[PDB]
Amino acid sequence: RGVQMLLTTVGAFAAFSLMTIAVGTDYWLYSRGVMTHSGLWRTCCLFKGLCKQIDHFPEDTAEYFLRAVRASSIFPILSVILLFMGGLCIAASEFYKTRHNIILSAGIFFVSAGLSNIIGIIVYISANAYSYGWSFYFGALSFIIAEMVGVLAVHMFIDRHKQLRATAR
Amino acid sequence: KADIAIAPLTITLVREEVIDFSKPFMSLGISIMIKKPQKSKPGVFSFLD
Repeated sequence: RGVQMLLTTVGAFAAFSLMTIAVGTDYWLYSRGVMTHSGLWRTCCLFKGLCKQIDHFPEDTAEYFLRAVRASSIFPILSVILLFMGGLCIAASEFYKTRHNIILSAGIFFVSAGLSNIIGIIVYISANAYSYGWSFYFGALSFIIAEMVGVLAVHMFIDRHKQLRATAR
Repeated sequence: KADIAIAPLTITLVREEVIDFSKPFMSLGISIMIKKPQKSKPGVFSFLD
């Protein structure tokens, strides 16, 4: 009951924290002309210690559109905004739960935000072309925890709907 | 100033009016210079290729 709600809340908090860490730095790593880390905004080489914005999208029209989507990583930023809105909706539905239908819309928005995060991860993997940074693994694990938290949230929603159908009958 | 010229000099009509020429040992023409075709990214067309 309430323990599952608190677990869903701390899972959403950990997923938002790992998403912020994935947005921040160390998203990908590749040896440039020594090794160099990148966080989808700027690159930092192994002189040594300097950093520069190497996210230059210029040097069919589908390649230019894919470069425009890969420019500045618009889709995971929109996914993070949708995850923040879903977390705010879950925090609003946690206390003073008057309406029994905003939880399903919040869960649907959370699952769609996870799907958009997976789509943006596919775009950022397609924008790479030898290893990968820690924040890609952190975003993948946050996607796993967000999917599990969405399953737990819709399980609590169908349990509440079954309780409402039992109380109405 | 010179005696004989051995160089790729184009045999033209306006140069025939002042000096002479031999038969063309090497014939040629105007060609097209393009790059070698490397592997380009096929992309979204690969699903129904």
